[PDB]
Amino acid sequence: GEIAAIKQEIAAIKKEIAAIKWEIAAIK
Amino acid sequence: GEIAAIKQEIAAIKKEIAAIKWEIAAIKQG
Amino acid sequence: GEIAAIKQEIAAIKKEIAAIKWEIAAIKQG
Amino acid sequence: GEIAAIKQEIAAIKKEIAAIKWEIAAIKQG
Ligand code: NA
Ligand code: NA
Ligand code: NA
Ligand code: NA
Ligand code: NA
Ligand code: NA
Ligand code: NA
Ligand code: NA
Ligand code: NA
Ligand code: NA
Ligand code: NA
Ligand code: NA
Repeated sequence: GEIAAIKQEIAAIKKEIAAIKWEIAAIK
Repeated sequence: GEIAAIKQEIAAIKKEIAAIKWEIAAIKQG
Repeated sequence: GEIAAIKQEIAAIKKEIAAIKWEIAAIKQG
Repeated sequence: GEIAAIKQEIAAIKKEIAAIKWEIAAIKQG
């Protein structure tokens, strides 16, 4: 359960990073 | 613990992401 | 100005959450 | 196994985050 939780939290971060890259593209 | 260490590393990363999103918001307002 | 404001509100909130997660992680090492 | 994989996934993320700060720096001078 502890590892499962961590892998889901890491997965979430990748989506936040992806979004930021698109938002920078918009604003460059 | 290896797990304790990891939770602190995740926390740190989220702080760095938060900071970037502030900088972007600021830039968009001009 | 509208989305600009709301994106700043969101950014501020994520900074607060990051800070809290760090303190929870640390509290566990205590 | 599990931990090795997580630590490498975390390391990778910090690399992507670092790269983004290089772009922000550029934009805040432009
Ligand atoms: Na966990
Ligand atoms: Na967890
Ligand atoms: Na994001
Ligand atoms: Na630019
Ligand atoms: Na986050
Ligand atoms: Na940062
Ligand atoms: Na933002
Ligand atoms: Na969010
Ligand atoms: Na806080
Ligand atoms: Na804190
Ligand atoms: Na990764
Ligand atoms: Na990147």
